[PDB]
Amino acid sequence: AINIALDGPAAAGKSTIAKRVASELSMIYVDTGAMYRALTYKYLKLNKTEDFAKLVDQTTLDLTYKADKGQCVILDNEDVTDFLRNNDVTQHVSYVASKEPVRSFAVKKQKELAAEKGIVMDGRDIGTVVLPDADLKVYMIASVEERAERRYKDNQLRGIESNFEDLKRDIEARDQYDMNREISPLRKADDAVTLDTTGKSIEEVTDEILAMVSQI
Ligand SMILES: Nc1ccn([C@@H]2O[C@H](COP(=O)(O)O)[C@@H](O)[C@H]2O)c(=O)n1
Repeated sequence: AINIALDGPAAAGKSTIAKRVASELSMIYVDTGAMYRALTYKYLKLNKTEDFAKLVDQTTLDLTYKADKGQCVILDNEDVTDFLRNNDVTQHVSYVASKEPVRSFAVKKQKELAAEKGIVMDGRDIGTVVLPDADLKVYMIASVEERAERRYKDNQLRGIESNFEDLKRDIEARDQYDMNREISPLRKADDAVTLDTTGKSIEEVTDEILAMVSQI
């Protein structure tokens, strides 16, 4: 029974890696970003309301998992899993995630999900705020250019055309906003281990994290 915190900037690979690791350790992967994006989706639907307390009050949000253990986001009884990226949500999520009522709502749900351990949770404030007692806290990093290029490649693959410069600029802007916001900004926990993903296979990084897991 262990919990693994995986924090890092945008397009750092986190979700990918978190899936593999969870798989190999027969654990469940929780993508917290999906939660903030779902709430941002609701925000857009509500004409970008500034009343986040009310938004959260009048919203139900559950994370569920399929056969392949893939995470599904159920917002107000609708599966919005496939509408949280490569669209306007990405451009507004940092702003919405900076709001107190939003973070309080999401964090409480995230802790409930990890109460019985067995969770590999990725995000920005997992090792610092959500799972301060996680058995392993990893802080994934890579250069903006590295991350931009990897996102670009992925996109071209997935059948999504994207402009490299825009991708890099948006990634930089999101990371900057997330690192400077007043509440639970993205930052390395004192007991976290830095892990550079640059020039490393999706497998290599998974192996490294597993290596650390075996030590505890
Ligand atoms: N644990 C988390 C996960 C995501 N977030 C917010 O959600 C956004 C989307 O994160 P992902 O790109 O990881 O999907 C981040 O840029 C950040 O603003 C957060 O503030 N804390």
